[PDB]
Amino acid sequence: MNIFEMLRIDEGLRLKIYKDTEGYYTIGIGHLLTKSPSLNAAKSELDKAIGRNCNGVITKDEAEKLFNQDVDAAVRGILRNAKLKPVYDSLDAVRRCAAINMVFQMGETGVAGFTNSLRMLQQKRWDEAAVNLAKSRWYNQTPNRAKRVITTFRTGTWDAYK
Ligand SMILES: Cc1ccc(I)cc1
Ligand SMILES: [Cl-]
Repeated sequence: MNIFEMLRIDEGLRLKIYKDTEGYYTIGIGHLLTKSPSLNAAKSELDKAIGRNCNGVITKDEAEKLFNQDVDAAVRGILRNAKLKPVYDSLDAVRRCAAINMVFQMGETGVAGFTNSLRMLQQKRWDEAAVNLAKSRWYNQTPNRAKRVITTFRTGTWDAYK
């Protein structure tokens, strides 16, 4: 298992524009296009991202390239953030994947509310961090996804994905 296989399981693959769990236009392996309600705005964002007139549909190769770009961007966001980088650097490789997963889903701003969880993770208080992470809108809105990610933080294993 690696970060790409983990996120592919959590996000799935769709080659036509779809709506995510919050109702936002998305394509590929969880690539957010826009938070605007306008399908035309989403199609414009798609064409700009891919570099051709897609009319709302992409190829599997295109989805996989967007996905590589999005994972790279999540990692770079962690490394440039003075609050996230020291926590990330303290984690083992499996728990680092759980961190990337959360940033991929919620972005740097979405993780800003997890300040107490970050401190517990840096101190390697895994059970306490797991409870704190579950006290969140994230866990209440996408509980199965959150349970897999939290279990990965708690155990440092891939058991929730196997
Ligand atoms: C919630 C969370 C976000 C970033 C890191 I690094 C660890 C935990
Ligand atoms: Cl879920």
